[PDB]
Amino acid sequence: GQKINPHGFRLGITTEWKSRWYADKQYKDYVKEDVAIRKLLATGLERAGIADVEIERTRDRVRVDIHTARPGIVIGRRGTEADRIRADLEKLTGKQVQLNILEVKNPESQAQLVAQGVAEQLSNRVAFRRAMRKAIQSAMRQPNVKGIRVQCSGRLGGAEMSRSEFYREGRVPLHTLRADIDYGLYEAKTTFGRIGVKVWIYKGDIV
Amino acid sequence: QRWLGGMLTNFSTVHKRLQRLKELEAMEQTGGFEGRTKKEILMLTREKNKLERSLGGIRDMQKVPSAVWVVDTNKEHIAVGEARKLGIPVIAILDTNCDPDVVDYPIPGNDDAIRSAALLTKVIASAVAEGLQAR
RNA sequence: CGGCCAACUACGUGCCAGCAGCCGCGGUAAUACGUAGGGUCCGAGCGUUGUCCGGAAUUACUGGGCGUAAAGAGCUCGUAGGUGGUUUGUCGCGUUGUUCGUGAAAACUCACAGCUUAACUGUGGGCGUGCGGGCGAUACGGGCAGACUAGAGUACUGCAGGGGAGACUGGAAUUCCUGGUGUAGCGGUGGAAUGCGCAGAUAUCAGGAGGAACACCGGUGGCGAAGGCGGGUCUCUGGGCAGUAACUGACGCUGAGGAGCGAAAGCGUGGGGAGCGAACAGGAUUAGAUACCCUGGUAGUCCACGCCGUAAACGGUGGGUACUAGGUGUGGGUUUCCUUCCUUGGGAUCCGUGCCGUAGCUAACGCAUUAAGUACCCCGCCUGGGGAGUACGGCCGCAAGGCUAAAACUCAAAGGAAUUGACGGGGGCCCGCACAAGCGGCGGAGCAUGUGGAUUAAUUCGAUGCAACGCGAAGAACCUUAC
RNA sequence: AGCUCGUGUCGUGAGAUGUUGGGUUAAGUCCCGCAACGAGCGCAACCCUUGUCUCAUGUUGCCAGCACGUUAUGGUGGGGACUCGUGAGAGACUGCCGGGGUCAACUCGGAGGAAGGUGGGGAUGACGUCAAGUCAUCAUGCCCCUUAUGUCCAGGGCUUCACACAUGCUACAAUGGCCGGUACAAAGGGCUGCGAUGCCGUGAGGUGGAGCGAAUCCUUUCAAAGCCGGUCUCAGUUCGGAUCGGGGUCUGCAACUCGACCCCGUGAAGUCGGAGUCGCUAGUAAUCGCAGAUCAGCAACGCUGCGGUGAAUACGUUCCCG
Repeated sequence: GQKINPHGFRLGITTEWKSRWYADKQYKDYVKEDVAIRKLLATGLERAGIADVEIERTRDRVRVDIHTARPGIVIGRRGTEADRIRADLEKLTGKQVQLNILEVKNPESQAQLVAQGVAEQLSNRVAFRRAMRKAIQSAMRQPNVKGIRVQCSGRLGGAEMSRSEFYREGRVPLHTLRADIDYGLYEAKTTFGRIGVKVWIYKGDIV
Repeated sequence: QRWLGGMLTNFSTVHKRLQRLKELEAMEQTGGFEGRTKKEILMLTREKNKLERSLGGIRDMQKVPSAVWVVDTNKEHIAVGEARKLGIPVIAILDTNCDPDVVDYPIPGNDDAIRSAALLTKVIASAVAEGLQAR
């Protein structure tokens, strides 16, 4: 175990909590319903890139905000997708649950989306070098990106021997607290097993 | 001061040094000596001094030197070798211990004397000055 | 149908059954096994085996090598042979041109023709690389008859030297013997013990006997073909170098076989024997010491005369010759100029012996005017690694043994140089409760807990140096719980 | 404190150089040189806590100056003064001085200061190594089971014991045991939980329920070592508590296997521990108590924290280890 999770390193300094509420007696069941919501949204939607899911609660009403790179896919033009998600979130005993669907401004500057794309390419047929090079170039093309590192490991290329490979470009100062490191991990489903892709993206520092 | 090994061959890399020197001159002009830590600004000033001291006549290198004038080729063998690799003609004053096979336009004479080398530099400077006159 | 080398998937099997020219594939997901689809290459054929050539420059005439990869005889002398400076005339042997005869046919090759084409057949040339006869040329090689002095040798004048053989001889030291003084230890080691001494040792002094080796000079300095050679003197003797160039006039080089010399050890006969010292004895160390260390100690080491004939006999580099930048030490000798001419004054030159460095060469390391560069002449040797420098036969030897020198079988390598790591009972410089300085513990007792082992129907499973063992277990009566 | 990359250069090539040399540092930290010039991950800093001060701040927290108090005290009206709690900020930067230093890094000493030279302690663990561990948190390729290797239940087992190893606790006593009196903490927890006063037991505890989602109430107002007094007099003892007999309490459906605790009795080994070996450099070791998580209860002497009292020693890198 080498490196701690970058989000947890800067949780109180740079990054922010993804769940915002206060509970004293009802902390445990709040946590249970939050994880249920998260797993439901993870399983239901896979096509549009789900970069982040926030949950806010206040007594009866529950506010869940999600960021996706393809908002049109997850939303029903007549509300059909909205109807389905609303109903099955009511079924999660959430009382009144309301949704704010959002869109990320720069999908290529978001680590989770980058890892999702790399893993999706890896799954079907693509050689891993191609995927890493393409992701690195696309991210560095963005204005705020100051450094990106992509690393994936496993039975790469269907080999019998597991391997770890990584390429870096620019600056990725993992030990610096003020530097904001966007971290994204997502597992690629291949016929020979499971391939894990980790992405670190560095875009300046916040003081 | 000192020939950085590979000015001519590694031109693209060493041009970045001139770019950085200009950036740091701009930073001096804007006055950013207090916005960061004292150690960082001190190290930055030291870097400024080192870069300007090691690169005195290098701030005008646009493309490449069309010719090289050198004193005591034995001492600066790296510069002559770089010119020979690039094919740039080299004009040198060769002393009795030098190799005439490496220079194209030798000028036999002493280089250990300040006065003789000074006189030769006068001659070459007059040549280049009049040539810049007749552009 | 993995790559060489055109052409891939599925099922079955699992270190089996099997495949395979080599590398190598079979360990429940094989493009290498077996079978089916698909494909590729050929096609009345397609594969396998056997044999020859090619690839193989891997016997190298074309067309290879020998410092370290296999390969320079240990070194010389010299026989047969090979090879040979400048120049004149001649011969026409080699060499070369031309011509005539011959080189059967068939075959091969070129053209044409006939089978319906082709294979096949025929016709006409070429080829038949050669040999014999005539005629022409004389540059080169050779022969013959001369000439020359640059190679080679002689003469004369100097020079340096541990070159060799013999005889005689000197001093220091070790040992022993004798006689004084003189006491209780000496000797030896990492530490000791065997050992010597108390019957007078070790120490010190005087005297005597004997053998061997020659401190300083004394070095990367000299001599010798190599092995090798330094105490002094005398006798006999070999080679080298320089100068003059008086003499001879190619008399040169190499050298198969052959002959001679050839460290140390060893062998024979006869002497000698101080020190050292295989073997052999004890002591010690060690788990064991047929060793390293200690105390003794025989052959041998020494001399005379003979054998042996090997060495990391190495510069791991055969001999001769010519040419190809320099710089700087040092040994021997001749000479011009600074000139005191005292002075490595300096230069030039010939002969040695080192270091550094170009060009060039080499796989690299390196070599580099003392070549491992550029060339010519002659000799020795190499042809993957083991088996094996061995067996058999032979020759030599008193013997030990030496020289010459295989095969069966077996492997798919064995090798050279250099690079990056790792390591060292290699070196240097540093660090850390690493040691040292301290304080408190564990290992002993009782109990708690975990583990091994054993036991049981079951004692669920996982964790085994640091980095498993009050760990997963932050809570096993039922539940947990998987037994 | 190291691991690399781009370009350049050297080499037929594997590769080399940078990253080596001198100095310096905790550090590939920095400086000077240098066929190298730069860059990246590491180092350091940015974060938390702690040590000083300033401003803001007064409740459930303080109470110095004023009043009411009845012993029972900030208890009560009142008050920012002093603590404290929590927001913002200042403050250590070789900043200054003197000396070594290449006038460079760096280093020694001094002043000021609460603090002096990365102040103390945390969090943060580069490329990789060890096919290290984990298919029993989870997920997962392939293989296997599928009237069972799934699944329900009762009972049992995971606690078995001739031994061996490992981590701990309690001791072997007078620097102590027992009895009486008495003084000082921090941190943390609490709703179907903490649970006080009172009453009943000798004691676990029983009854009862005040007040508390808590700077308020409860954990007692909080400790133990400590201090004072008395006794014991060097003994297998007034040390030591194992083992065993009898009697109870509580939790729980249920304490046989197999819970903790309380009372009476019992009173084992043990006299400071061989070879060997472990931790620790200062608020540290040693020692004393308190709290939390897991949890109906507990095998907790374990683990994670908190405070009390508080040492000795370092000449120096030859040896052992990395």
